[PDB]
Amino acid sequence: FGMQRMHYRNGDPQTPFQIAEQQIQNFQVANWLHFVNYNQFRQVVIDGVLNQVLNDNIRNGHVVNQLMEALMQLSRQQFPTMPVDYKRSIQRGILLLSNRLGQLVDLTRLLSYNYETLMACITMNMQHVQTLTTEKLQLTSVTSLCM
Amino acid sequence: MDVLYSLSKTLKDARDKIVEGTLYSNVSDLIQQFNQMIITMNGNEFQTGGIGNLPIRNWNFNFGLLGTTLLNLDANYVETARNTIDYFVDFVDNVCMDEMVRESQRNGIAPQSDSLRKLSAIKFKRINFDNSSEYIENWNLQNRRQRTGFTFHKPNIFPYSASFTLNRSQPAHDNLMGTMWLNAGSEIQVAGFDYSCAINAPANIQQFEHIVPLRRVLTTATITLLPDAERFSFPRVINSADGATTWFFNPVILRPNNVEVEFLLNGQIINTYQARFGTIVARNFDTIRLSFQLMRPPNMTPAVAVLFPNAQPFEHHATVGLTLRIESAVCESVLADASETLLANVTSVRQEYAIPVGPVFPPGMNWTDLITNYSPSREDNLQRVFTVASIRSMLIK
Amino acid sequence: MDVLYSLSKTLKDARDKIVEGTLYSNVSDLIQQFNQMIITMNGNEFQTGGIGNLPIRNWNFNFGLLGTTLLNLDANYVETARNTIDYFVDFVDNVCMDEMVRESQRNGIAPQSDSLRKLSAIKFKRINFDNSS
Amino acid sequence: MDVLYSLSKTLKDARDKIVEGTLYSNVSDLIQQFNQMIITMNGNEFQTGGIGNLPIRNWNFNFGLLGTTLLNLDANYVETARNTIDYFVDFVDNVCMDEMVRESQRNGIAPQSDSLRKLSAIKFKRINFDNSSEYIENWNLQNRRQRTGFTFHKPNIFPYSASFTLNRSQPAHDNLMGTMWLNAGSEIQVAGFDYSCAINAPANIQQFEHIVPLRRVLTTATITLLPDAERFSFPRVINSADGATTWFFNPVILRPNNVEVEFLLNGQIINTYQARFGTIVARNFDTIRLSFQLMRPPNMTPAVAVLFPNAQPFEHHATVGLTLRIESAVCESVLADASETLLANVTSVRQEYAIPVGPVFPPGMNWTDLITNYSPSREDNLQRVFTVASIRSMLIK
Amino acid sequence: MDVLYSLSKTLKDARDKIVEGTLYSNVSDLIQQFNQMIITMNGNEFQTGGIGNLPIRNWNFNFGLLGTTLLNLDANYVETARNTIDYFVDFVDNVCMDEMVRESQRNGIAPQSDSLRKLSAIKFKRINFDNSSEYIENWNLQNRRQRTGFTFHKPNIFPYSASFTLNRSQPAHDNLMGTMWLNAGSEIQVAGFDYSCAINAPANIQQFEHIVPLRRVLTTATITLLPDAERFSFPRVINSADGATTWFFNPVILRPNNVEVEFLLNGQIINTYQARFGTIVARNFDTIRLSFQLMRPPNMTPAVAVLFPNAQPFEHHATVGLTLRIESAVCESVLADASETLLANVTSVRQEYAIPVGPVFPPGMNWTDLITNYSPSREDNLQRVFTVASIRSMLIK
Amino acid sequence: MDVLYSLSKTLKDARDKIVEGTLYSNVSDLIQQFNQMIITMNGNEFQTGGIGNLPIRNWNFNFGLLGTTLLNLDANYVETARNTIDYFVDFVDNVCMDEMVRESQRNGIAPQSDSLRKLSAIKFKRINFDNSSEYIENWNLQNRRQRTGFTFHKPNIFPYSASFTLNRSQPAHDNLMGTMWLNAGSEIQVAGFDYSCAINAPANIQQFEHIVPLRRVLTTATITLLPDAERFSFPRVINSADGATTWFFNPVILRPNNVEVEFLLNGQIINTYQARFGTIVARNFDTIRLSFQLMRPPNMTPAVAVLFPNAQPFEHHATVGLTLRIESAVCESVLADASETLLANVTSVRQEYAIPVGPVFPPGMNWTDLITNYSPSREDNLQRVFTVASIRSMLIK
Ligand SMILES: [Zn+2]
Repeated sequence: FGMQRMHYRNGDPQTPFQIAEQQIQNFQVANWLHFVNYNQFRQVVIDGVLNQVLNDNIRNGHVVNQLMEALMQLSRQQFPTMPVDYKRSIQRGILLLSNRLGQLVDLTRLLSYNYETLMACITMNMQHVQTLTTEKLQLTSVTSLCM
Repeated sequence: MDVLYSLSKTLKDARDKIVEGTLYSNVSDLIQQFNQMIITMNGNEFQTGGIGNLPIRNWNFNFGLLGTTLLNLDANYVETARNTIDYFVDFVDNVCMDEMVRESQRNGIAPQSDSLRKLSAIKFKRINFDNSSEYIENWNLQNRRQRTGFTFHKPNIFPYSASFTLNRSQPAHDNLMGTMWLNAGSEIQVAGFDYSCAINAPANIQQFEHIVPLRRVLTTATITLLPDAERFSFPRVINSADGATTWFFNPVILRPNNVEVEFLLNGQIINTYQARFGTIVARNFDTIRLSFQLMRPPNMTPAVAVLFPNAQPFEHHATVGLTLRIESAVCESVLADASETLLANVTSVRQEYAIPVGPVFPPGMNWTDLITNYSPSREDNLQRVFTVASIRSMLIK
Repeated sequence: MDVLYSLSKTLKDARDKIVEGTLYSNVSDLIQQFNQMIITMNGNEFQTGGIGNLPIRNWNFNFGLLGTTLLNLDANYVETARNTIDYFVDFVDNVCMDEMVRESQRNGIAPQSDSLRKLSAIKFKRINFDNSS
Repeated sequence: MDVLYSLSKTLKDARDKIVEGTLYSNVSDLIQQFNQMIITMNGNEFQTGGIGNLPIRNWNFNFGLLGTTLLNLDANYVETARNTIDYFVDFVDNVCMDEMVRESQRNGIAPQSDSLRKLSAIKFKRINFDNSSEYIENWNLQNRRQRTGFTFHKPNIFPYSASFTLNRSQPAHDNLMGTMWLNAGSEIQVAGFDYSCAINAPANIQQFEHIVPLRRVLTTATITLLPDAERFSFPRVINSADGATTWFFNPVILRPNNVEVEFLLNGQIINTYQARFGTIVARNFDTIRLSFQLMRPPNMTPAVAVLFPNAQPFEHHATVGLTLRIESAVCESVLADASETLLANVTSVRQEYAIPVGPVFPPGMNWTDLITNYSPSREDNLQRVFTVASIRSMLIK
Repeated sequence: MDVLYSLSKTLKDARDKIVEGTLYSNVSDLIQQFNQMIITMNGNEFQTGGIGNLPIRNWNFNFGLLGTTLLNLDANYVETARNTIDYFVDFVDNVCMDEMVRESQRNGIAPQSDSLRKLSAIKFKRINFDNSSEYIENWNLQNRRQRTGFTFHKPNIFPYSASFTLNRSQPAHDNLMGTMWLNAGSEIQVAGFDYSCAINAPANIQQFEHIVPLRRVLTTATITLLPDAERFSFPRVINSADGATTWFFNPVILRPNNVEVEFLLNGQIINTYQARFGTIVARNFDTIRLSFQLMRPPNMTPAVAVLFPNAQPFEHHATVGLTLRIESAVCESVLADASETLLANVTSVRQEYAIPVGPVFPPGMNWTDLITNYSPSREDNLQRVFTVASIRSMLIK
Repeated sequence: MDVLYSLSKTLKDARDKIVEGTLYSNVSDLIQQFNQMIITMNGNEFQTGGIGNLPIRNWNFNFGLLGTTLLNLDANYVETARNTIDYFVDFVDNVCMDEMVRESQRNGIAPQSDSLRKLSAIKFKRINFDNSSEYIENWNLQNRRQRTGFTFHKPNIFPYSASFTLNRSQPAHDNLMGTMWLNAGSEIQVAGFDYSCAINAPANIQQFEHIVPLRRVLTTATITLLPDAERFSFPRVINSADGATTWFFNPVILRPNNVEVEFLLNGQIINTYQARFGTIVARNFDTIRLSFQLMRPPNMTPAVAVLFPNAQPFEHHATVGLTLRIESAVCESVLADASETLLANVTSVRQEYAIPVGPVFPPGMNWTDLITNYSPSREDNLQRVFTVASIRSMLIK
């Protein structure tokens, strides 16, 4: 949108999605930036077991219908000051993903079901706390899952 | 304003649908609305009250979402949601009382309180829910300039008025002629009298007329017409016009002859009815014109003929009257009626917190003084306050 | 007769539930009804009025479906639906005034106007919605 | 309606900005608007006229785009555009005359002609341009229910009225008392008289009063008040009330004593001025209440004392008057005034084409008959026709 | 002429849009016009003045272009442009005063000064900018023979005239009949009198008439008509026709009976109004014909009957008058009015520099002498000078 | 001050140019201005009100930019911009009412409110837009000491005054001489009288004179001169100088002989006119000097000769008067007039919020008291408040 890049001053309670939300007056993008930051688990018991669950819109693939619109919206942003060589390579790389709507609506429809079915067999509480070490994710593996 | 109704609609449904033991699929779409209320409202802070004896309270929202993982709701899930609903329903009471108490003269249709001005941002528009009530539907149709309509049962369209008119008089007050009337609520009782009983009138017929103009245009009314004024039927003593002396009125009652009721709109006769009593309709009108006449009976038994002599001492005075009553009608502006209590909720808030007299409304919210001079500046304020009083009635009776 | 109530029930709910900024899951079942109205009504043509001073109007339905892909409804989605509702709500006024004005003596419980006799086919029965009044 | 103003705005600018020799960057954004008019309008066909003597014409649009490749415009580029503008400006004249001539009674704010109903589709909405005029800005603010305002210079708010009132009379007409007035345009001249010159009044003071109600509420007026009615100052003979006889009025003029002018709104005193002449203001009012009194002078020279005897023959009658005049005010409904010619354009079209009398407007567009009964059904028609007359005045004077 | 307006339009916009701190995209198209002024004007040299006391000045243009590389304008960019604007705005003042002061009789619509003849070459045509003012738009429509129109508020269409006419007279001057009038500005006050009060007239009715021809044809006028001439209402002494003796006029005033106002065009009745006062319209006319009559009142009280005897001594003379006033109208030639000051700018230049009387205009620019003989040779000069005075009013008030 | 006009100019254009369906190139330069407003205004916070009954409000700006990527604007783009404009246009109303209500005596041309002092930093100077209005152009020319000018229609230059002067008197009040006048608004009506009708004057000629000084220097006026004072033409009774007794004045009216009107500037005669009625001009003046004389007519018919005897009882008094009226003029200081409503907006704010009397302006903003003592300390305050009232009139009528 031609905005100036921001500095974060690594300290606030506000994530970069949370700052970039009331900064943009676009409906198609700020509908998506409002889901993604208030996207968290829900703490509630069944049968004596406290478990962590999610929204309805991830349990079906309905939130991906907004990720389409928002990603598609900016696939036409003329990108001011950007060189047109690097501009066309990044606007076409988004349509690698936005043109796959029906296959990602069903992928997050399957991911939520396998998480839902396997958590029936949990006996201890699903207590949530930040672990000292961390299992590492590579975003190369996510692009390999999506495409 | 549209998001203040949308807060109250899904707090009413949250106390009704989230009950113990119910199936989860019954409330699967309400919880997606109720969680999306909370996400919008967190982090904000509000302030209500300050005028009169209405106390100042500060509001702050930091709540957690509801669980979406049970099959049947249990008593843990109900009791953890009731202590969230009870904080919101206390917030909406103090915003609705903050708005029914304030008024402006330039543009009364705009929000006046500090909290309702802050809720009118585009940040809070995602709380918007269905608008199915009568007053919030007419709030939206009238905001786009489309035709609206409110349905009333016995609407208070007439201001209180009880007076008379003497078309023939003298200081002795023993040979009089004219009409008397009572206009109050939704009922007209007019009665014409003549002491001589048309002994010297041409063809022994005396003509009467009574014209009542309205303040707003009514549509599709159901009107009951009966040929007697029961209020002007007994002997009474009445003061003079300037309160100097008193005069006596001893009636006997004939039947009304040649009755014509007309229903006018910009001087054009829309409907007319000639000697037709009972229930009648009136499709579009703003002026009622009653017409009726007294006729001396040409044949009289000896018990009747003593009552009406030719000479001056008239001890039994002739009287002819009618009675009209509006049962139900459809207007376009807000009014008061006999079924709903929206006027009583507005005055009870102002009387309780000792609110000073402002620039628009009459002192004490007097309905006789408010329908008498029913200006377009008072109409925009009265709709804005009856609509807020309708939102508060869903949560707190 | 049963499908004339079912046209008016989901035009009343369409002006109430399809508002700006609302969540899509609030209106996810109304739009499946409102799209399925339009599919049944396209290609047909009607004619109301003719008695007294009631004027003769001709009706023709060629509309497009509504979108089912947003998360929160915006002002494009509302303003493209209001100019479809306002044509149907003008059609139902002129069918209801055409029927309140006519009468018969043999069997008065049957429909009398030309448009309401045509709506009583089994082609139009899929518009049927709840009957709660 | 919004796209009818947008056709006339960019035909006015096309005759002004597309001139010979001008630089191309001066008109680089107008040509993108003017080409995008043509693309929307091609293939359509229209029909205007049909009522009265207004002839029927058929319109058909098949034009080509303008060139966007010169640096300075030459005489080929101007002369190929003038023969496209001259066809559109003839089309807009016949749509504006087709709409100023028609009227309705149910909903007068809707378009009535066949061409303007067809221009209100969403196909034609891309012709929409800026809305910067006074009447098209108040057309849009009032369509969303926001507060509007029209600024007038000497507004025709008073209907024509010239009459009198006798508070004391006899058939000889030689000892009279009362007021006389002229209300016309934006000027009030009231004058009170007393033939006896308060010789038997209590404390030799006679009280007068004159109350003028308005039809619409005015805002922020500038009013000139002068202590003489120059029209009721000379000897004249006046007929009686029922036209039976005539009576004579020979004035001499004292100064007005104890003048109070009040400016009412729903019976509440907004402003008041006591013995203050010159220029005054009035921020919000709908009723003017003039009050002034005659006082017999206690000391008189011998030339004055002969004029006012104690006995019955009064040959010189006392007179006290005022004069009020509204210079400029701000109303919310449309009116007529002394600066702009929007009323004159409407009547001149109806008189030229011999248009029959319809259901709403008075015969001959009589302004005295139209401001007397200024109903809300006539207000919606009068705004719809003054706004179309304002669009036509940009192209064709 | 078209390029003299185009110099003043982009010097007015250069002082308004080139301000400190503004964004560059607000002025990105003005600077391309202002730089392209300078390129055309460099190398040329001019000479103004020479007539009367107007001094001779020589003009020479050697300036540099403006920078087109900032994002927000700073105080260096403003102060380097103000010392270029202030030399051009001094040049345009001395060309406009050089043209308002000169006149010709053969073809007055051509430029007369030496500088404006030199600006009419095709070298200078690229300075041409938009022509959006009222006088420069009517300069171009009338130059191609298309229909124009100027809108006025109270136009000075009547020359000053105050006289009378005696239809019955004798050297004693005690039994007279006729009319009196004042025509001045945009107002007609005519009053007819009869000393005998129609005692010997047939059916006691005396007919009056007053016909006023105009100089130019007016269109869509708004006219106020009131039934009293307040100027001919008091006792006065008037000289005779040849200034020999004086005669006395003591009026009493009846109401005007049977009033008919007609609006003629080439002898054809366009509009007519019969006993209709207040505001009226007149769509197309060039001659006003007033008609009104005096009627002796058939019934008179004893106070009235003494005023009008049968014999010769008439001490109270009857008088009937009218009053007409044009509020606003649309003409096609230029005139003077009450709102704009274009006549005052022309005479103030000629009076200041002591300019000799030329062949066309009256001495001292007398408007009464100029509208009396308003020849087509004076019309072409008067439009050429009011248009130059309108260009100078944009820069220098 | 310059940035307060620049906020209101691009909020007026944002409601006019950002409409539904318009092409993006029509608004491509406004959005670059409107986005650059928002960037400057974010993070700041303001506070208005506090004096009188004007409430205290706090302002806080945290908004997002507008999109710059569409080809035709849709209803999402309009409705997301209207809820940003409606917060700014509420902010500018409360800054303009905060400044029209305050005043100072040392340097009134400086900003007085807390918000307008904060907007005068160099941080806020990048919001500056074009300055094309009349009052903001004269605000900038006068701030650099260049010559300014305001154009008025009937300017209120004369304070209200109605009095007389007796050059010959006695306690009987039957042989008097002097002048009477009314100066009110923009109109002078002077009338001189002589009871003896110059029977003993040298050469039977009585000389009159009336000198009116102005408060500010007017330039290029258009003046109408008519040879009758219609206000001093009827019989009236007038009090004495100290209010002791009353005296009688019964006029008959001759024509004014040898009229000379002079237009002075520092005692120098700029213009003069001798027996020339109708419309006249006056290029530069600050003092009007009227001169006229009464001449006894040498020849009289027998109806006239009875009116003027040689002895003492004079029952018909001679009267000679004039009438002057300024139609339009150009001043350099601000004034009030009959066309624009800038005085009415200032007083209506002060009357509504019950503002106490400060050190500069008269109580109640009385224009007769303000033009009487029109000091240079009041001139700097009156220009500062009329300019703020002109900014508020663009957004809120
Ligand atoms: Zn005027």
